[PDB]
Amino acid sequence: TPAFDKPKVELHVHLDGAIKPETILYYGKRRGIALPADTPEELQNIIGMDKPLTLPDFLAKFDYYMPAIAGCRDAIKRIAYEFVEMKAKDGVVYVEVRYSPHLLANSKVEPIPWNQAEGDLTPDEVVSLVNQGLQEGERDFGVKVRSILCCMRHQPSWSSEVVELCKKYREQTVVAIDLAGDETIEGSSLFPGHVQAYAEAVKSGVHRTVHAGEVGSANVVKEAVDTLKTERLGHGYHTLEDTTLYNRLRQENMHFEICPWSSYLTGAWKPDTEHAVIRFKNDQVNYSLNTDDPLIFKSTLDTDYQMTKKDMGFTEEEFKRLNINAAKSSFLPEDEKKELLDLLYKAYR
Ligand SMILES: C[C@H](O)[C@@H](CCc1cccc(Cl)c1Cl)n1cnc(C(N)=O)c1
Ligand SMILES: [Zn+2]
Repeated sequence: TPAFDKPKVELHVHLDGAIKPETILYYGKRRGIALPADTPEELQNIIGMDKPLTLPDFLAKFDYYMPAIAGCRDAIKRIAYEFVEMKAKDGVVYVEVRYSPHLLANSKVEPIPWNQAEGDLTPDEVVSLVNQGLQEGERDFGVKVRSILCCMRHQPSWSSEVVELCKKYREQTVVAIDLAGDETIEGSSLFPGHVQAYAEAVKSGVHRTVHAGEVGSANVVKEAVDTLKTERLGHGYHTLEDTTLYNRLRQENMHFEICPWSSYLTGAWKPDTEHAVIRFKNDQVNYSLNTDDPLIFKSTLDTDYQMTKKDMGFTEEEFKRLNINAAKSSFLPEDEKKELLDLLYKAYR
């Protein structure tokens, strides 16, 4: 089957949408919460998607399965570990894994995510546990792993704990801040909780990505560049609808975090249209191919490669380019990014 069985890099993927059904059923039963089914399989199909789906019909998914894990130290670390193992199985050599620490917390967070009753697991201890699991992960399956903490659109009261958390735990394993959630909250990029968070990220060399352009307009991408100052964008499709902004980001060699399967699934991309990635490819963009959420999208990395191979003419050589780029566009430190590149230059020949 495999579409490029060469090593890859991956920059854009959510931990909380990368759990095994059966680890969820496990803490489900283990921790008396009821999941809406009782085989890992009924579950998949259920948190699984095979059509677009409304912002809420899509967020409710986080309630089928997140109260199994959040709260639970052992669970959190377990998911971090088995994410890594998951990525070894796709043939990846470097992954940047992203999440919100508040969304696995049950203490020292307002408001309490997912109906949790208040407990003791805080947003700081989530980071440690995620680290513990990601590092031990790395050691066992030999994948390189960094993490990325997400800010939430709708909750810029979190944002500075986020940067702070990012600086606290830097390369041990965190590399950057993100912006995620409902990109269609109006004004949201400029919410001063977020601006100051990114600004602070700039004060103290923390790398930046932001979700934009997947659903919200080209305006949201340019607030991402100009005001939050990102180095990378997650998605950035709608970038096309402003020629000058596309132009200048092509010229700046901005990184595009592309999630092709994800976008058909979500609705973001519709199929009587030109898929945005093909454009990128035609235009020699800096972009990577990424999976977003293996859980929700019923996917693996090779899913993504299949569609562009099989649907969009992607040749192996683009594959190569795109991985080289993503490596190039890692939030790794300089010295260790060169070493990623040596690894891929050699594997690609
Ligand atoms: C970013 C974090 O790493 C979680 C957050 C999921 C979530 C939960 C509550 C409220 C909102 Cl709006 C969202 Cl998107 N995450 C997981 N998958 C996505 C996605 N594709 O948007 C976001
Ligand atoms: Zn994402």
